[PDB]
Amino acid sequence: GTPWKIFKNTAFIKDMFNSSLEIAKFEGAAIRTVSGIRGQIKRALSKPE
Amino acid sequence: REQFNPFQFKTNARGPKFEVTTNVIKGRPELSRARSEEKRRQ
Amino acid sequence: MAGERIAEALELGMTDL
Amino acid sequence: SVQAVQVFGKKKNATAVARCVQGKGLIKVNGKPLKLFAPEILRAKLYEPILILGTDKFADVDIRIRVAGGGHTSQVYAVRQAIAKSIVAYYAKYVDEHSKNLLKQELIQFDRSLLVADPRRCEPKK
Amino acid sequence: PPPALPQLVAEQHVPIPPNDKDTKRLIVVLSNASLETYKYTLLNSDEHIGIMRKMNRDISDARPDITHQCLLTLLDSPINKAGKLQIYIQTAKGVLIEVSPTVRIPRTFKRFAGLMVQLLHRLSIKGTNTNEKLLKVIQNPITDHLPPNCRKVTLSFDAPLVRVRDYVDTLGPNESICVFVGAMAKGPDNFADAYVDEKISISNYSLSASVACSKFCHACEDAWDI
Amino acid sequence: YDVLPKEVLAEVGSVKLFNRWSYDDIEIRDISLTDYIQIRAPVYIPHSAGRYAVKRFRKANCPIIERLTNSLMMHGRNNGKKLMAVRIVAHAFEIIHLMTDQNPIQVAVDAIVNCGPREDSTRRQAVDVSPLRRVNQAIALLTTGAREAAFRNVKTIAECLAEELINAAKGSSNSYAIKKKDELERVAKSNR
Amino acid sequence: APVKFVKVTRVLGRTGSRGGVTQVRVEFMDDTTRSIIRNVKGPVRENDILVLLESEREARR
Amino acid sequence: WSVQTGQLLDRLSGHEGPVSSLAFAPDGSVLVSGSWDRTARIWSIFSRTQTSEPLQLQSDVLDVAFRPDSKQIAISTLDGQLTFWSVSEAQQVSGVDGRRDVSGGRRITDRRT
Amino acid sequence: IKTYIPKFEDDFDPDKHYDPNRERAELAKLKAEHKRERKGALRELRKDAQ
Amino acid sequence: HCGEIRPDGRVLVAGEDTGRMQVFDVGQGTRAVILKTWHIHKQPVWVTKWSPTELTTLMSCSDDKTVRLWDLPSNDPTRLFTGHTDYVRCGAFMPGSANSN
Amino acid sequence: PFSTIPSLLTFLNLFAQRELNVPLTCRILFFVLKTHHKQIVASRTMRATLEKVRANL
RNA sequence: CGCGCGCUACACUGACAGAGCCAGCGAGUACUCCCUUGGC
Repeated sequence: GTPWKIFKNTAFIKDMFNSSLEIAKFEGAAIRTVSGIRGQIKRALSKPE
Repeated sequence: REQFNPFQFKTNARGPKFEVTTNVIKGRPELSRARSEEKRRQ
Repeated sequence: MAGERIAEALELGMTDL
Repeated sequence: SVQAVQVFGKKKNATAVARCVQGKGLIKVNGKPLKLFAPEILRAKLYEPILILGTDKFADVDIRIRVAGGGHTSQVYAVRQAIAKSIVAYYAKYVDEHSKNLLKQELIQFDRSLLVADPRRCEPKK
Repeated sequence: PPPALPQLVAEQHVPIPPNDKDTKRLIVVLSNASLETYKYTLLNSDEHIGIMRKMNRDISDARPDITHQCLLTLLDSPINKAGKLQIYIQTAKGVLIEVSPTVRIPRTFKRFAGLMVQLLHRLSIKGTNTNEKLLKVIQNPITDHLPPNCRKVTLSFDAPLVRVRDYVDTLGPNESICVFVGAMAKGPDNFADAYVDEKISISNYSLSASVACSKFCHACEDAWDI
Repeated sequence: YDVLPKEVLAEVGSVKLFNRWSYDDIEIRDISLTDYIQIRAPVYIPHSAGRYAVKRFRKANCPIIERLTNSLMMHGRNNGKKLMAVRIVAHAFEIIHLMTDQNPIQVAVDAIVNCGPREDSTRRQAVDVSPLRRVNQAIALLTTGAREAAFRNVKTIAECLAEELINAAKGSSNSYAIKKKDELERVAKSNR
Repeated sequence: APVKFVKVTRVLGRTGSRGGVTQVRVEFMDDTTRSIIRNVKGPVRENDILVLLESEREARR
Repeated sequence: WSVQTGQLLDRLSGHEGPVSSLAFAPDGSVLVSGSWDRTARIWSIFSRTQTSEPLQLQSDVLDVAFRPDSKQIAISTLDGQLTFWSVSEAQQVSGVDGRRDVSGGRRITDRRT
Repeated sequence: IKTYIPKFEDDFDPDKHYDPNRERAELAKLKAEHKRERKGALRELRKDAQ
Repeated sequence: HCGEIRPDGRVLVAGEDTGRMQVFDVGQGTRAVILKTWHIHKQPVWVTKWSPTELTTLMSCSDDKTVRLWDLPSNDPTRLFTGHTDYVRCGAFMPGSANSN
Repeated sequence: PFSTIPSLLTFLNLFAQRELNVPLTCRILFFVLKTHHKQIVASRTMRATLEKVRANL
């Protein structure tokens, strides 16, 4: 992926998918950015496709 | 038992927005979850 | 209803007297 | 040494500081004139304890005022309570105790909140 | 006194603006109406004679024709042409309709009925050439739309007889008047007890609301020189 | 003087409402309302943020023009701006003085005394009223009629309340408040 | 059509009143002995002046 | 507590600290408590819907007393002041100091004047 | 008074959209169908992956 | 047709050729706050004047035959005189302490 | 109400002569005195009834 | 397609222009609105 905006603990991600259909396949899932941060894909984002 | 366990299901509190006469349960969430579970399994 | 109760009770008693 | 008293003033989140020292009658809020400081329609409300005291009480002093925090109603209220509590404390420390009791009796007799930080509290009906 | 300079042109006879409560004027509310919907046409005795005969509850109530002809009387009466008439409708679901002066209702009952169903759902009817609101559905109680100084009257049968001319001269100078009429076919006169000043009777015979308001408005047009 | 503009210097003597109008020689016509018209304690501007609403009957003990202005700010976008509301009061008293050659408080107390109703019905049974509900229904009618004539008006709400109040003092039928209060009285007599 | 000044002497205990209206005890301002009970809606306390039209009738529940 | 039942009617509350003084109104309706909450608490009890009311003080409370003409209530605060408040219009009809008016001292074991 | 004409539809129903220009009428129809369709497929995928 | 300010010195009154008259207040700059108006003459009002004694009443000659008296409170003229026959176009009050009305 | 007061007072007279529930009758008598005293001292016809019930009591 | 929970539009509660005047949460070597014509 690539991070778009970064609040403290949650975060948006930019250039990874195209469609929130694909994300709604990818719900609740596991995501491990390089450094060592385990984390959870929660939910699709609305306006940027 | 149907009437007195009414949180088996979901109902609008308003009634109809317009009253038409021409001649209440609008759904069953538990049954939908059940049958969707069955299909998704099978 | 108790005040008007004893009130019209008194009234009927007056009629009987 | 020099005639000086210093007195606060309280609201929700307005708060005001005022310094009463000897003078000939100048009055400024933050350094600007009193007739300049308010939303100008509440200027009468600020003028109030002056109009109960009579200016000759204010004739011998000079007050700087600080205000900060909060909106307009808040600010003007802080200015008036600082005015009142400051002039009472100045009379307390520097003229007759009977005159302090005079201003306190008169001003309180008018309006209660001109001397007490009665805080907006949180006690609804329980 | 001056001779009150003549009118070298004719006058337009503006209707009454909605914010004016000053003047004497005449309003009528067609209360106790029966305009129900079926599917999408209103519920009548035309074809629904059979379905209300099957379900066995007062086919003689499904009578929007009464309303149609009575509003025809009211809209076509010259008090509306000069602009001294104003109409509300009230129905047993509790619904209020403002009927304005500056409208023609189709004389055709079926176009009228479809107009009424469209009114009952959209809750407004706009003009074609003009953007103004013509038929507009509004809310209870009618007291909010009724001016204060009026004689809040209804017509009945067992009430005594006064003359309508006598009553319209009895009326106050600034004081407008509305009339509450129960436009049902058959039924008791309890429909406006919560609003009525006094029930009157105009004639010895039993009457329709149309001839009621018609004779009434003609007498008021006499007493107000129309 | 220290810093007091020339006009305040002029009215250094006694308390004037808006520093323009005195409370001194103002009679109370209604001996009933002699309590619930608070005219004893002077106020320099009714923008006095005090808690006259907690316990029983303290909308009474606060002075009346505060009640007026609080009632005036009773509708949607008119829910915050108490300063705008006292601005209406200042403007309108300027109006009614230039319209009446009189004291505006005298006009106001005459208006509320004259427009207090005495009896009305409940869901219909006709009964008598209480003095607080009198003054409240009075000031409410004044405010609502003012806004009703100022609804889509070109005349502003300030002049509308001004005209409503002077008509209320005059007692003629030209006021909505009088028309309504008389309707309440006549329907009270009607049911009886 | 005269008008009667009156005053509340005492508010009453257990009328069983429908709605916020209250039955109250009033004594006249003129004929101060003549004291009856009548009907008053709205908030009311003891000992305060009122103004009425119809005095002869006694108010019921 | 209630003298016939003897069991606990009710805890009241609204006090930043212990209640130093207690007084009742002779009519039977109104309570006052006074406490180092910097509060004078008028307790509206024997209507149905109970309430409190604060008289905020610039100081702390040591004692409260009443007028038999039950409109008036007075407070002794430890800075010395005494205060009479109108009890309905819960507002200060008057206040006065008492420091020098009781300043009688030099108790032994004190190195003060 | 110049009386006015009640603008309305003869065969009225709550369930047909009424637009003079057929182009924007069908455009609104296709838009609404695409919207409810996308919600439906989102529903399907979410329940599946859960 | 005639602007006239009350001798107090803050309010003007004037009459147009439509027969209406306006009355409105002004401070000491650009203030134009409309107080009241009247359109009852139905005919050009030529002259109007405040009373030099009362703060409330005025006169107005309208061009028809009518001369009339008004008080600022109501919405009706207090009095009305006729008698003239052709265009009446001037008029005023009577100065004097004894010259009351 | 005071229209009902004379009927009540006459019944108090009946109980006074036909003595039954003495403290009840006395208490209710005193109570109606204290809620209506000025009307009582102002009235005329009650004076005879009060004299009679007074003798009886 | 149905539904409520929010959000937005709806005209005197006007606009536009100038002038004048007051806050609380706020600090991880950390936060960016895209995607593209040309040229270096």
